[PDB]
Amino acid sequence: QVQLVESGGNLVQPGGSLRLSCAASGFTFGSFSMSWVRQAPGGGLEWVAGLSARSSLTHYADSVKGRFTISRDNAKNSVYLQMNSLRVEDTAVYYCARRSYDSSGYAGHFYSYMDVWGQGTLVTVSVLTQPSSVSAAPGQKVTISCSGSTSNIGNNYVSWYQQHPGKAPKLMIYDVSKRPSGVPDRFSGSKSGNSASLDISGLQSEDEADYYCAAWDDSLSEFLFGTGTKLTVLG
Ligand SMILES: O=C(O)c1ccc(-c2c3cc(F)c(=O)cc-3oc3cc(O)c(F)cc23)c(C(=O)O)c1
Repeated sequence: QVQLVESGGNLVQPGGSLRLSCAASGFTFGSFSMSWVRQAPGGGLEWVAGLSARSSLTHYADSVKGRFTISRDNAKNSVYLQMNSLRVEDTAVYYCARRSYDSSGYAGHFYSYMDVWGQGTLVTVSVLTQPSSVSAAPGQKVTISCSGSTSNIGNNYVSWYQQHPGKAPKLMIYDVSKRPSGVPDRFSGSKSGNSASLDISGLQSEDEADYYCAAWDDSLSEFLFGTGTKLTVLG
């Protein structure tokens, strides 16, 4: 199997620089797209920066634009994130993910979902709406609703992630309604206008987690995550 190993995380002063790293093993990183998503302590997911597969086109998030840089190193089978002029809000665990080539899908929409995440690395410095929380009992049925706008969800492929406290996020649904190998079919995704929906029939005790949705936003030119839903199963 494949994995991303991250290192570089450290306690630093404000204004300091710091270089994070996301190394690939089991596969060759140069032939693949990737992203950097961070998660402040007690916050939700937030896109930061990314790399296009066949070229080397970077895109950055408005917050960290001009401070952060993202190069690759085909020789060390990895990709670095150069963070400069750090600020206290940058405080968070930074994840890195590969976006595989989507067999389905189409021109300009071939790298939509993040299917292999890293384990994360802490950097300490001295939008789409979902409900805050839903609840149910085992055997029942929840529906997590993700609503946005034309710019993003109406036009673009949407994807859902799952996340137990402390662990890295996991890909549940991509391209609106598909699911990767080894995901129970009791997970179902759909879309209707400018809002998508995650569906869990036959709820179980392990399903208890945080659920995010995500989609590219054409007008902002960023990748967007939802605020997140805390699913609670009555246990
Ligand atoms: O301007 C471009 O060529 C471009 C623009 C945006 C993306 C991009 C997309 C595009 C989509 F259509 C999606 O459904 C999802 C995305 O997700 C992305 C995530 C990354 O952060 C990144 F740097 C770029 C993209 C992208 C890519 O590498 O796939 C390339």
